[PDB]
Amino acid sequence: VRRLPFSTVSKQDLAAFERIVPGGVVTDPEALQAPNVDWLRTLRGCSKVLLRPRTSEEVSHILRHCHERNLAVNPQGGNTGMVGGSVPVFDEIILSTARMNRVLSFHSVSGILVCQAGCVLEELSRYVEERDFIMPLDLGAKGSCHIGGNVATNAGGLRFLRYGSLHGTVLGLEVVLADGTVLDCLTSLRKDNTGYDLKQLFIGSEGTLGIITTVSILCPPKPRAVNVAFLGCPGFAEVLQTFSTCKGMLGEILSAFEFMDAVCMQLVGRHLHLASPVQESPFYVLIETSGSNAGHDAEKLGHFLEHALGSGLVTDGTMATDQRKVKMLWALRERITEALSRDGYVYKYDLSLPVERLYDIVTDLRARLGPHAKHVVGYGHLGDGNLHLNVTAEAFSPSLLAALEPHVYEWTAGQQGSVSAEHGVGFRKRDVLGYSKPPGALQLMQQLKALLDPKGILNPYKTLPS
Amino acid sequence: PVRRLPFSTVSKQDLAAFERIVPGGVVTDPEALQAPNVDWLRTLRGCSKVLLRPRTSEEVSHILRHCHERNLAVNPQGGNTGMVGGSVPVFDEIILSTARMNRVLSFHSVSGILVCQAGCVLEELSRYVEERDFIMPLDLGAKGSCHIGGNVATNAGGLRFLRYGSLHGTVLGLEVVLADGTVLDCLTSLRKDNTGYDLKQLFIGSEGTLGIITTVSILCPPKPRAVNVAFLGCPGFAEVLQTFSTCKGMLGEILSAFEFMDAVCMQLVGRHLHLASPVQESPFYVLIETSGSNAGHDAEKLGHFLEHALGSGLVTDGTMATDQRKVKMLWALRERITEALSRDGYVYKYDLSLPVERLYDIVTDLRARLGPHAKHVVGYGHLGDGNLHLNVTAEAFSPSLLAALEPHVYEWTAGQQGSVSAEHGVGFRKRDVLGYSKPPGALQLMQQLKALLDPKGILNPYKTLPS
Ligand SMILES: Cc1cc2nc3c(=O)[nH]c(=O)nc-3n(C[C@H](O)[C@H](O)[C@H](O)COP(=O)(O)OP(=O)(O)OC[C@H]3O[C@@H](n4cnc5c(N)ncnc54)[C@H](O)[C@@H]3O)c2cc1C
Ligand SMILES: Cc1cc2nc3c(=O)[nH]c(=O)nc-3n(C[C@H](O)[C@H](O)[C@H](O)COP(=O)(O)OP(=O)(O)OC[C@H]3O[C@@H](n4cnc5c(N)ncnc54)[C@H](O)[C@@H]3O)c2cc1C
Ligand SMILES: [Zn+2]
Ligand SMILES: [Zn+2]
Repeated sequence: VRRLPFSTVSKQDLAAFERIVPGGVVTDPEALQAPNVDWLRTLRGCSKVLLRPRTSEEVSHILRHCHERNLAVNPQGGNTGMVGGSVPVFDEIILSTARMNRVLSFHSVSGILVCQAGCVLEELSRYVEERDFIMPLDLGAKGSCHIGGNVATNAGGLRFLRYGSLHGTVLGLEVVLADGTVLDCLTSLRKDNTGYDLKQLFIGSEGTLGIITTVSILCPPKPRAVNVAFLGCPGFAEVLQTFSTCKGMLGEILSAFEFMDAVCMQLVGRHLHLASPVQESPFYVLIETSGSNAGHDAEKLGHFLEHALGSGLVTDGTMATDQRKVKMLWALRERITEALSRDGYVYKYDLSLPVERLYDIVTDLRARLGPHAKHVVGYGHLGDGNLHLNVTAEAFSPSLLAALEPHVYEWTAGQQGSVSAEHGVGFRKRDVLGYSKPPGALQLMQQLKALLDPKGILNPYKTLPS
Repeated sequence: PVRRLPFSTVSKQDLAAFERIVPGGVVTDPEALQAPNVDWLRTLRGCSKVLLRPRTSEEVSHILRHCHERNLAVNPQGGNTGMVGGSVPVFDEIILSTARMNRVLSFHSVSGILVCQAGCVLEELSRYVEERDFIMPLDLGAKGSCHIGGNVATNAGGLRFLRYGSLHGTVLGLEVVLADGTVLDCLTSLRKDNTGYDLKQLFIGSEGTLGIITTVSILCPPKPRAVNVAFLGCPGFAEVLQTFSTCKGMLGEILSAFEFMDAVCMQLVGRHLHLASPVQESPFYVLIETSGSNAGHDAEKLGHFLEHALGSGLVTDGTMATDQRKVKMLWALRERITEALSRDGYVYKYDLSLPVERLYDIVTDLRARLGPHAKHVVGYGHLGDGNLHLNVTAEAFSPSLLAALEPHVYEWTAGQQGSVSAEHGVGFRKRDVLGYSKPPGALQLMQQLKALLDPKGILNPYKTLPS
């Protein structure tokens, strides 16, 4: 809210930065406009300097200068973050990883990838898929998000159900600390219990403890067969039983279980002009499988589908194994987030709740907000207990905000839930962590912040309470 | 040797304070304190004069508060199955045992989230969740004695790591009591939660130097409908590696374990524990487990895998079992190697991560470098994870053999950019060999964390960071 007492970038700093990163000092005001606006376009900084380093040493030397001079630094990846973490609040220097986009190694047997933090996820998937491997994560933002940003936010995504957390799949990190110190935790070993797992501190630290410059990550083998079932369910009770049966009948081949409601389908059709492949239903379920024997998987899917259609859990369904049609079906889920931001102003919540009542809050909000909201939708990673709750209006209303907050956060807390399951904290949620974290935890976080960045030059105004 | 730091000593008034804090949980008898003072390997012995056995988190909080005010050093202990001297005192540190913190708090029968006290015994937790058709995400030969809190503190790997991965992924939350007695509540029994720093991660693998784990929340995978085990003889290590490659290619996602052992391992388990080999004599053996939803499909995958393995000469003889009794018998041949080694003599133990292609090289080398001074040398362990268990046995400890083994084994590992402690951790034994696997700047940040969280250093002194 109020600017902390940081120094201001002088002409001497610009000349220093040009020496440190020649060719990588952008000061054109119109060029700085885009990197100052977050993905949602509701926060806008006034940074006048963007730095685009190529190597880790350049990053180390930049922070060295910023440390001695007490200049605030805003690390930025793909700028797809959802919580206002990726753009300055005032005039923080934007340090972009855009040019740190080289792959450093890939071991063709272990599947271990070492790459720079600014490699785009989409591009890394292509690289390892040419070598019969896949990334352990995927997101709708794959086209723009940087692997460094994924690690900094501890991104979940669409294959978390199968491959799990970056806390498990990240093997090593190189991090540049606030004072310029290069921390080498860039191991490429599957197992290494020689002291504290220091890298874990930086996974989910959202650039407040250091800038990730190099990532080592374990890539799963590429599946021989990927199948997608897109199913229509007549209610949420059946969605939950479809999930239960899916785990019983598909089991270890399951790689994704996503859901969306009717309004979500309508919004992707209206704003993005993507047609539904099944009959209209109140709820839709996208199931993905990944396995080593295509015939065994297809056999598992067949028996699962026949009984689920037979027991009335699903009303209408379409299956796909052709690469083109799988991506078609995935687009119906992946592009919901785009359709919402085209419907007007979006109030965005990312909650962890008990799966058995994951949708109850959507129905509650629909009764609580009547004609004062345009749409209320619920979708997301049901398999991981993670609901994406969004309310749209043609324009922002302080009334509607007062109706949504703190009510939504209080409901989640009554369920011992998380007020930010995946997207993190950043600027937007810094003052609502008390609904998921007790004061002693939040205090220790501040002590770690004070140890690693005593001057607070890395990402001020985030991601800890005011 | 190592010098005792200037901690206070336990007085009669401290003993009365502990009797107040945990009624009936103070053990002072020297004959009762012998056993908790000796490590599993029986090569380190402490001189602790008091064992505290709290039942509740509040009791642990109050104990540590007193020790912090009094400047009394504390040695946390679980099952005392640790392999690196971290589990017993060096001098007269108070032994704080989790033996009586053995309650399950809750288990959600759909999400599979378990919450239990740190001192619950792994095998007992497995029995509890398996009755409800879930399994623990980790298993190890120590299951009968090790505590879940110990496993988290050591970041235990084990026999199903290849399938379910690290505790850094499967632990959902922890309650931890800090050195000053502050109860840190990171007990987030949620699959996903990105509301600030993942504080629990600091305590996974910290071996009781940053706090005492009192409650664990852990994600339990579903119990597989079908479990198969194959036990195979290979004519050389190259065929072992090709058997692994082929195994991943043909079994894929149903693979739940891949373990190897050498001929000498098989001989010792047979010689000391009387377990007969079910396959023809071979220089290497491989145990494969599969876990899946469809018995028929898993059987077809396994049938074709063996067909191809026997066809191309990768495996010379093999047997398969699905009967629960027979499955356990095959698993016993691998699980009980560690017991058989310590009955054979004095054991020099090394736990190394290396490039899988050269995992066994060190065993051949050491067999040549040493001579009749080694009674036996073996190599076995978690090949799928790149993890070798190197052991050398002898009739008695000798300085000459230790000098031949060290630093040579640690230099070999650094030469391969490997880990000198893959899973067992650091503790007392390896505190001064971290330079082979971790750079100075990383080692410094760990010391700063220790100073922040335990500025008096009362929690597990003489471990697990460098001097
Ligand atoms: C269409 C869409 C779909 C999405 N789907 C998902 C999803 O399924 N799951 C999910 O979890 N999230 C999802 N997200 C949001 C997700 O958090 C981001 O897309 C991504 O994880 C962040 O990458 P980025 O390069 O955009 O990082 P940025 O937005 O540039 O940065 C995000 C934060 O991390 C910090 N940071 C970035 N890079 C670094 C670095 N190298 N070192 C240190 N700190 C750094 C920034 O300072 C900021 O605080 C989605 C976003 C969009 C737009
Ligand atoms: C037969 C056998 C097989 C084994 N197999 C494996 C294997 O497959 N994989 C593997 O990784 N290891 C294995 N181990 C060793 C492994 O380190 C231990 O078995 C186990 O992980 C430690 O559990 P514990 O409760 O016995 O811990 P302890 O031995 O009691 O303690 C170990 C360390 O953790 C600390 N500690 C213990 N409890 C707590 C607590 N509640 N809070 C904080 N710190 C605590 C202690 O202070 C000590 O430094 C094996 C050991 C044996 C004897
Ligand atoms: Zn998401
Ligand atoms: Zn082991």
